[PDB]
Amino acid sequence: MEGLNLVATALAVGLGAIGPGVGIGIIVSGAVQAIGRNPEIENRVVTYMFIGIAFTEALAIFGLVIAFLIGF
Amino acid sequence: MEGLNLVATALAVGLGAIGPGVGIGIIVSGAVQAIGRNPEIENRVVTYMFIGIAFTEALAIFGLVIAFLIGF
Amino acid sequence: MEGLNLVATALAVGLGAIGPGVGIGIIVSGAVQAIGRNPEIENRVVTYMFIGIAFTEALAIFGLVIAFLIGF
Amino acid sequence: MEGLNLVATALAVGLGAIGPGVGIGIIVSGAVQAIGRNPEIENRVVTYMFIGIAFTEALAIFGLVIAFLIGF
Amino acid sequence: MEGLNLVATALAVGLGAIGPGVGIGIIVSGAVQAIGRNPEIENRVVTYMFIGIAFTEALAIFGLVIAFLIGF
Amino acid sequence: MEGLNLVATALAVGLGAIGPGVGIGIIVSGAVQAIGRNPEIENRVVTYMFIGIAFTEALAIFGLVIAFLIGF
Amino acid sequence: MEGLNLVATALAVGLGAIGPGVGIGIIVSGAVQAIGRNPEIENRVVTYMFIGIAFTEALAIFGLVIAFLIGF
Amino acid sequence: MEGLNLVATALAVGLGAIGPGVGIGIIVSGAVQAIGRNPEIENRVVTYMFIGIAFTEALAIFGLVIAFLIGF
Amino acid sequence: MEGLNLVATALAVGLGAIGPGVGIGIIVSGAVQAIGRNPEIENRVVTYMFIGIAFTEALAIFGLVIAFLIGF
Amino acid sequence: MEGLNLVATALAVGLGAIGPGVGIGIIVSGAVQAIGRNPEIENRVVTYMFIGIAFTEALAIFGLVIAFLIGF
Amino acid sequence: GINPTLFIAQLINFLLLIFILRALLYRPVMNLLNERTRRIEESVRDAEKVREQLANARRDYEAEIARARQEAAKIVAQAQERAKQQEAEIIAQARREAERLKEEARAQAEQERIRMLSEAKSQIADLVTLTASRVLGAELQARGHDALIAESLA
Amino acid sequence: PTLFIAQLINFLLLIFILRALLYRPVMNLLNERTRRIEESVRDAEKVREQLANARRDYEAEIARARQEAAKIVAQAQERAKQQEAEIIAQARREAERLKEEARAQAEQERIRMLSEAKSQIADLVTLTASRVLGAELQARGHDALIAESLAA
Amino acid sequence: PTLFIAQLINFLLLIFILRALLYRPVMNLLNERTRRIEESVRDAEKVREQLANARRDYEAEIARARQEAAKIVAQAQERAKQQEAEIIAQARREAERLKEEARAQAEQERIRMLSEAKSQIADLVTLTASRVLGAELQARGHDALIAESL
Amino acid sequence: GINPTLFIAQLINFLLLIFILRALLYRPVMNLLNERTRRIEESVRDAEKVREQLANARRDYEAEIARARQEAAKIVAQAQERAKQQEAEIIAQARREAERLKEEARAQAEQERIRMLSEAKSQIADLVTLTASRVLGAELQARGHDALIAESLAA
Amino acid sequence: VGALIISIASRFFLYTGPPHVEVAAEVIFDGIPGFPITNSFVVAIIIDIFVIALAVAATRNLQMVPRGLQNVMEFILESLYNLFRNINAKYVATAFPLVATIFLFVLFGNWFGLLPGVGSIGVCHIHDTCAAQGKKLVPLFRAPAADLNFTFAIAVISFVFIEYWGFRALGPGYLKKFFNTNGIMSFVGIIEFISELVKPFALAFRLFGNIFAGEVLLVVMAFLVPLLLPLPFYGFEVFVGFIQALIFALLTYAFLNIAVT
Amino acid sequence: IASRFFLYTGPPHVEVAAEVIFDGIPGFPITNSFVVAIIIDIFVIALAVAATRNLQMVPRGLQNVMEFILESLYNLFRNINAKYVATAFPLVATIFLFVLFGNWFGLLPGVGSIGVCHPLSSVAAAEGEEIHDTCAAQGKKLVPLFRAPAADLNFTFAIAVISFVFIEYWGFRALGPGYLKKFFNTNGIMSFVGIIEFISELVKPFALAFRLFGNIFAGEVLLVVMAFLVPLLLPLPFYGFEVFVGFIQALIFALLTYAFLNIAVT
Repeated sequence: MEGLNLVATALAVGLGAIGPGVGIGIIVSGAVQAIGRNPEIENRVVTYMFIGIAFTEALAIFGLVIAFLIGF
Repeated sequence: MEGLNLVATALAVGLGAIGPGVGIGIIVSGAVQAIGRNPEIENRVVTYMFIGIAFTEALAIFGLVIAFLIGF
Repeated sequence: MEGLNLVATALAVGLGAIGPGVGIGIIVSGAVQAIGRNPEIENRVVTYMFIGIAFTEALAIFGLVIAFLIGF
Repeated sequence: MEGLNLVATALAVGLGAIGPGVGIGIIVSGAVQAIGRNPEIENRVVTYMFIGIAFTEALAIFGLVIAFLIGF
Repeated sequence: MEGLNLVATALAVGLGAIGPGVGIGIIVSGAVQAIGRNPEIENRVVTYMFIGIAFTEALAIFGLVIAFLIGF
Repeated sequence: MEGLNLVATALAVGLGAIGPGVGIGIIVSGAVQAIGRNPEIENRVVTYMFIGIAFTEALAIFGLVIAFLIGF
Repeated sequence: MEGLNLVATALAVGLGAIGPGVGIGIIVSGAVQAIGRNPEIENRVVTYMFIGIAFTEALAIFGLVIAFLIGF
Repeated sequence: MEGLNLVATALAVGLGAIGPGVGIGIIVSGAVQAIGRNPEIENRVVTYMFIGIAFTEALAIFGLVIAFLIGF
Repeated sequence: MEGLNLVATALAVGLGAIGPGVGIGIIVSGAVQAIGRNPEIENRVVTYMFIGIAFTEALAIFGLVIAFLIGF
Repeated sequence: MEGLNLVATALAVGLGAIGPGVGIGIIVSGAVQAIGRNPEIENRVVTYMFIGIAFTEALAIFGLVIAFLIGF
Repeated sequence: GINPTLFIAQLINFLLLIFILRALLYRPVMNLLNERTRRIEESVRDAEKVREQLANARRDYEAEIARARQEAAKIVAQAQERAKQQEAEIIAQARREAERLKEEARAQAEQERIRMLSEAKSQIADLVTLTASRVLGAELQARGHDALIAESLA
Repeated sequence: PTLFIAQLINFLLLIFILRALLYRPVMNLLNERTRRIEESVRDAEKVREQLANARRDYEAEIARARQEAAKIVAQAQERAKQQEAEIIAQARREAERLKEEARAQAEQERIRMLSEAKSQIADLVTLTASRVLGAELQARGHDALIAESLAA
Repeated sequence: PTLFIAQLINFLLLIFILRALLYRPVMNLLNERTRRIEESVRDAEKVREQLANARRDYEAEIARARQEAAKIVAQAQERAKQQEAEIIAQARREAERLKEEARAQAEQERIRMLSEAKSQIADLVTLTASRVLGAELQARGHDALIAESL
Repeated sequence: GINPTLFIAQLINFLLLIFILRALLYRPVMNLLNERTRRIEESVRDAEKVREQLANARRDYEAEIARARQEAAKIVAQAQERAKQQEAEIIAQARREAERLKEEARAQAEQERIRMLSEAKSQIADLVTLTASRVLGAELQARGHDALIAESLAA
Repeated sequence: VGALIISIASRFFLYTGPPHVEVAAEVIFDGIPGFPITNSFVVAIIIDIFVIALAVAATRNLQMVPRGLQNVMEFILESLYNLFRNINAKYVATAFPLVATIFLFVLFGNWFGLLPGVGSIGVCHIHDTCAAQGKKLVPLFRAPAADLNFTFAIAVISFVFIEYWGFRALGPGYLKKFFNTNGIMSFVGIIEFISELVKPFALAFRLFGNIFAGEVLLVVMAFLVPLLLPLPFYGFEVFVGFIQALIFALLTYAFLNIAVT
Repeated sequence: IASRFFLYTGPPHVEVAAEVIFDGIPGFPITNSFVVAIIIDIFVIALAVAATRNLQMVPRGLQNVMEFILESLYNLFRNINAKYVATAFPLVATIFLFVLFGNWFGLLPGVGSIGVCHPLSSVAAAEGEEIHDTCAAQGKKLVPLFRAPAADLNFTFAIAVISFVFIEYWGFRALGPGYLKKFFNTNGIMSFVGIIEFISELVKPFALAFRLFGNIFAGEVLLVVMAFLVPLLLPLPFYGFEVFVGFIQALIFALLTYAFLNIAVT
């Protein structure tokens, strides 16, 4: 119609938040269970969880940057 | 044709709450499940849980930013 | 378009129910599983679960805020 | 063009029922598993389960009332 | 815009089936798993399962209520 | 839009078969795992399982009914 | 705008192929787990697995039994 | 214009990828986990895993043929 | 309109990404857990895991094909 | 109406975010749990883990590529 | 519809259903049910009562037999266990009578002591004949002064 | 309407399926339940009859015990009277034997003391014989007796 | 511009918050690490020098042990000399006692010698008197003394 | 923005940065390798120096036991040497001195006995006294003469 | 019976026309100047007569060892007592007549809907019978669980019962719950309050929707083909009627149990 | 606490754009990113030479901090692959040290405030201020002289492509012609997964570049718009989150290049 760009930005930001949100949630839950079972393996478990967090959150970042390109 | 702005704000807020909501739910469920099986690690592991939340909330805040941006 | 404003309230409230509802279910199920596995940590567990509820309920509240704003 | 209020009510109720349904499914499955693991703590578990479940459908309740505010 | 009412009714019943269906799946899976782990607690826990069985359908049939208010 | 009735049928059939499908999947998986341990309870765990199916199938049929009220 | 009917066909087979589909996976997964833990019950479990599929595919058949009526 | 046929075939193929993709994911994960748990049974469950795939991809194939009757 | 083909390509690619993406995720998670449980069976399941991937990603490939047809 | 290319771009990137986000989350959670269970196979695990990501994230990138083919 | 007339009518019908079924299907049959449960409880108590009563019967049989034994042990006295004292007294009386007869026998010494009185015809004759037939060549040449000065120790 | 035939045929075939599938298990369950109730009431009645019979047996046993006690007391009384009479008879016999033996011994002692008196008289005879022989043997007799002994 | 003041105050506030929340842990960890490396260099170095001069302390202890040998040699020598003096002294006094006992035995046998001498001269007197009477009894013997007033 | 010239400029800037920091990261790698080698070789040589210090102690006890044994051996050697010396002394002087004392003693005995071999020391006075008086007589009476009696007295 | 069914095409011979049953309201059976007797009220009276007759047949003798229909009657009552004793300890005697009445009544209402003529027998005010004449056709013997006037009445009486037996159990404290906590149960208390408001509506609507879906599913599967296709749906609905009765009874009693504690 | 959220002094709007070309009067014009890249080059070289100029045992001060950071990163890389931890360290180390300061530069007052240009004034009854910028004159846009280096798709694409070429160089360094054997080997089903692995290998640098550029872009723009919402007392936690995420993202970029090196060489 007329204001479809607002709807596009909304859709992009929202779905980007939809996916990686559950991604980081699952990643942190798994890493926390792993550290809880074995505190001695933390020194690499934490780094692995952080790199996985970046991998998931990069998709929300892509969605938001596309939304900002569309809005701006 | 003209009411698209409200629909877009609604979609942005709603999906940015859809994702991180499940993310934090899974994060804290895993954190507390690890707490039950190992209490003395709590003062460590809980911090990581909050770190995870500090990402998922970000995504939600991400959506909130767009809602205000397109709202204003 | 005569509508597309009430639809905004509907969508925002419904999605803010979709996300945080699943979040609350997951978090309290995990907390109560920890309670069943570990009774005497309960109080600390309880506090943490409550915190998570708040840190999820906010997103749902955000959706309600949009209804308050769009609905006026 | 003219039936947008009907679509708004339908979306509000259905989207408010999508999340809390599986949320309380999770909540009671987890409570039941914890009951099976440790019946002695049952009562506390039961209370907390209800408290947890008392939050979740509240979101759906909000969605419900929204449809009424559109249905009326 | 004729036929909008039919789309609204279809959406309402579809989402009402979306949520509580997976809800009941999770409920019954958890209940039967706890029964398999320990049979003797079944007589106490099955009833509680039905409470959850009756807490998701309510939201679901709520949609049908709304569905009927556009269905008729 | 005279073609909206067919889209309504498609939504009612498809969106109504989302929750019940996963419901059957989770229910049968849980019942089978609970049969794997202590098969002597295999009859009892049948009952609730079929009961569970007889709820979610209803939901599916629920949506199916609306389809047959729209295309007809 | 007659081509909208094809879009209806798109959802009719489409959506109904994504609800049961994932569910079927869980069924088979659970079944295979039962073969891992105890092979002696295996045969009985197999029938039950098929029984579960006999529901989900039925739903999928429903998802198609309208589609051919929509798009021949 | 009548470009809805492209949207129709796109939706059909996308949903046929949506459902069966996660179905095969769960099936193969469960089969591999059970094979790793007990190796000597593997061949039997392998067939069963393929059997599950032989159903699940069928759904996707079903959607694909709809695209062949829409996309032409 | 003129952008309907673009919407078709976008929808096809997106949904064919969301199905096989979660499918591959679950496959690799289950396979890696099986490797951690026992490395001996490792290679004998790794191909199987790839075999599983060779199905799910194929669905995504189908979606990609549907994109590259529609745009060409 | 306005340009559908913006909505197409947004939908493509958003869905590419929602799928592989959960995929990578599950992959990393499974990998870190396997590491916590048995660190000796750890190196081998990460190898396969990255391969999984190298598939799953790739799908998301495909969606992003489509965005940069439509928005540009 | 939400017509209050049908609402009130159905509420009245259901209240009548409840207050009629709680006189014909809830109260009577369930009084019978918990009466049967009470009967089962009475029976399981009565089994223990039977065992206790049988133990009581054996105990009372033994106690009555023991009381009979005690009664008999008192009866052996008969108020005449002194019969042994009668035996002792009869023995003492016989001994006293025997002593009396022995004293009467020793009283024979009263006319034993009058036996020297025959010395006038016996002691003198044998005394003179002893000297007439001993020592002195069996000859009474010595007169011998006849009876001694003390005579026969007189 | 034409829905009538469909509704009756569907309901009839459903009822046939139920009676061919579900009728047997419910019949078996009802039979098992009524069997349980019948056996429970029969057991309760049997226990009540056992208690009544046991009370009757207890009364009969205590009656037999009292009868045996009376018999034992009567036997003890008769026996005690018997041995009392017998021991009195034995004491009388012993007294008669003792008195007869003592009287005979006293008679024999009187005879032996008469013999002792005769022996005492004889000893007295020797004593006075020696005493008179002392007389008239101092004036003479000392001679012609020592001479007689010398003659031998 | 108007955003400069807001940015400056936000940075100042966040810097203050970061200080008050994290400054003590970061210098705590840094101080712990530098004290780990500090002890592992300085204690190592002092032990290294106090064991590098131990190669000369070895010869110093050897000389000390030689001086131990010196006074044990001295004490063993003195022990030997005084023990020797004691044994030779008791040997000499035993010899003195032995010659004194020999002199005592000489006196005793001198007593025995005279005793035998007086016994021998005594019975020589007896024999001489016997022969004196038996050679010349003929003077006035066997008369006026045979009776001798019995 | 899409521009190849600025991208190439950034590439060249990062190449300069990676070379400069390659030098400035080549310095700490054998800073830390030198530190670690110092630490490990220093622990090894510290254990070695402890072992060599123990070797001094071991040689110390060896020298101590050896010196104690030769001291004991030499003191007993001197003890038995002087012991044999004084046994020789005691027996030798004892025997010779005792023999000398008994031989001078018997020589003195003969010197005391030689003097009685003379007429007046031959005890003639008591002889004539007991011959004259202790015979229950006055002098040479009864069985008494002068000439032959004196001759036998001379003996 | 073989799987090669030829009679699957019976719609050509027996066609029932459009699914004339969509009525979400009450249709009057008998014209009365006073209070109208709807289609659901006549069946409420009929099922009341049936229940009273069954009660009379069961408890006319009350003979000791249950046999025949007496055993059938006493079995379900014993099972319901066992279930409620499992749920709650001592309130079973207080609440049992109400919950057993709702169970029996709505079970027989649900199982009535299978009896043929529910959607076929009707009164005149592919073309049925009344449509031949000018008067419209309204069906007879509509299932009472379909009527809200009935399910809403059950909902309000259950709500009154639970509130009465929560108030009497917990004194005046239950009237205001524990709103004075202000630290934990201050924002929670209003949520439980609105939950107590919504639950009777949900309880009525569950029975409403389930039974309505049952009848319309039967009608539309008859419409598709009125032979051998709607048989699994008939069996499913006869199962779901008893299930609905039971779950309603167990939920009203469980709500009472959670109210008293 | 919540009594002084005065929005009367705040930015009028939000300026969101890609990298902006600096004035650059002579030829070869630099950008706003290519003056802060130079300033971060100078800063990191100054820090390295300050740690270098006095090297001795028991480090203290900035030299101790630099040594601790270097050894922590060394241990982080040694966990993945100990064979190349001492060989490929300079590249990952400078990537981390450079992107760290590039992301931490964005918070500085002046980033988005200083311009080269090649209460009453604020709008009432609105949450956002409307005080015009300095160069509202001549209609200039107030080009931000300081823009975060990692928020540009040129420097980011540069480091991504050098990472790509480094991985391929040192995977081809010791693997023989095994890359052609790893992809589309035509060995059963492994050909398909080899093709997809080749596609993924092709798209690694694009994924890394888009990820980091978008992360810094989103962080800085979030800071801008939420300072526009409320100038004070709102953005402290989000400023902390953004500085934290910039640091950790600078870390994850280096770990990703090293992990890609490991997976390519093994």
